[PDB]
Amino acid sequence: VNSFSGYLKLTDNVYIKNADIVEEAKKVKPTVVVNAANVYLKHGGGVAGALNKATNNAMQVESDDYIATNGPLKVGGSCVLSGHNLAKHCLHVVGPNVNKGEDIQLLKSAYENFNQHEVLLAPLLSAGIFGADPIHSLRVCVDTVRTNVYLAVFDKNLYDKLVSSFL
Ligand SMILES: CC(C)n1nnnc1SCc1c(C(=O)O)sc2cccc(F)c12
Repeated sequence: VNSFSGYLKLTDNVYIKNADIVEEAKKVKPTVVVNAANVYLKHGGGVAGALNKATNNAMQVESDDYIATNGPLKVGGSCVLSGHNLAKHCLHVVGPNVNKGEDIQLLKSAYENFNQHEVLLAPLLSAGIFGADPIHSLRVCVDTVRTNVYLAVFDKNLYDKLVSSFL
């Protein structure tokens, strides 16, 4: 039993809710919140901008030190950093950005990072301003992630579309 409330069950291990991931994280304080990051950990917009704003820019400060030490992530890769006021940890995961011309085939590799954590609160990778087909991303999620994932979908019309089209 965990404290995630109001989620629709898609599969044995994947759940979904129309919710602001910042507000869900503040309420639940999950062990892991997933950020939809880029390789430079520049948290400008979308999920990343929203999470970073909620941390008062502390996520960005920490991220800049990470990059200065380690260099950029790979598309499809991840790193674990602090969750600040939102979660114990933030798993920064880089899905492909179609609006940068990046290979959507890397989406499965991106979701594989979730399997290193027993329970996660996450957005749909590569959706929104990353430009991928969200129905496809949800399919890749359910077919790749084996650990317990709680998906928070910000856009109400998107949530409705995803539920109504899910196989
Ligand atoms: C958190 C919330 C307040 N917020 N604010 N600004 N953007 C958002 S989330 C829009 C969105 C998704 C969704 O609608 O769930 S998944 C997804 C994946 C990558 C980038 C995204 F932008 C995005």
